Amino acid sequence: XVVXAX
Amino acid sequence: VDEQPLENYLDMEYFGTIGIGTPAQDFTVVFDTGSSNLWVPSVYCSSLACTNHNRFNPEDSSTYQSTSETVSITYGTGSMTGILGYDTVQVGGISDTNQIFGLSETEPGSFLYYAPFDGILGLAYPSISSSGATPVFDNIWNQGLVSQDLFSVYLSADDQSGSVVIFGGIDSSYYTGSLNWVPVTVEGYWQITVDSITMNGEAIACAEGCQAIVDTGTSLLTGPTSPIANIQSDIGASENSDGDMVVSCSAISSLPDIVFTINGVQYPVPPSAYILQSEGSCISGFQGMNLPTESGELWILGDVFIRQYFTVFDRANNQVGLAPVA
Repeated sequence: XVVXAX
Repeated sequence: VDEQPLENYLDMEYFGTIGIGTPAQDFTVVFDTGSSNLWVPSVYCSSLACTNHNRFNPEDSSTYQSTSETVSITYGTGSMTGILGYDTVQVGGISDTNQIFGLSETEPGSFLYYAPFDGILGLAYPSISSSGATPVFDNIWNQGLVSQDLFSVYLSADDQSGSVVIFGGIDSSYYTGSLNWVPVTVEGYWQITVDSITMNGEAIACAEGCQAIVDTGTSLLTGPTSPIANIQSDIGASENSDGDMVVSCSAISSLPDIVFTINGVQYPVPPSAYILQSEGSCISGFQGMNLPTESGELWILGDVFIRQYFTVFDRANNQVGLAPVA
């Protein structure tokens, strides 16, 4: 897997 | 003092159960310090991921207030579009009334389909909130529902129970020594300066400082592709047949700590934390990803780091507190 906001 | 127990899924994802509406409909949400929106799936959503996760039904809540505004959020992994609505959210024994959240319309792709959580509850600053929607912790503080304008996270290791987010308090039971406090550099993510990254007294990356975010919603240690390729060579990791960056399991015994120096304090990450045990083999806990900002290219201090260090996120003073887990 998880890579959470741009 | 108000605690939310979190379920640890395979050391990769940490999520808890919230209640939205009157009466409460229950959802599982990642408590994410790397985003600021709250959203859950709704009945308006017909994407594959919406069909196998809980769906908010606004018709069934006596306290639901609609808006005519929409939200779109892109994550490193996953994305959604929705409509913004207001309801009561029950989080960590707090009844957070008049909370703006997103009800999903589309959740495209396979990532959100296979994920065990329904939505995301973002715990970062309002300045990165899509459609300027008030984050949960901001709305809790503004309503005077806590006394201390901070929360703290303990993430468990080895699939164990015990992970917690503590809203409006610290529990000194979780850490050893005293908290070291690090100023937030840019108020968006929980962003800090990392003075250097060393191994055996040599800088392997970020020799003259770099910008990092502390992110409960990122599984691994993330940085720009070029310094990460250097770190992979240093820990003896090679790209396997299926794209995975593998290292020999025997080698954990002979690798040195990688040290993150933050505000002149050393934070070692041992090889038993930065090499992960996965599907029978050992993989690197370092991942290559470029996130460019106004303040350079970001590193992410993901779950690999937070498991080692109890983390306090202080909104009153715009500081992060770190101490070794007990």
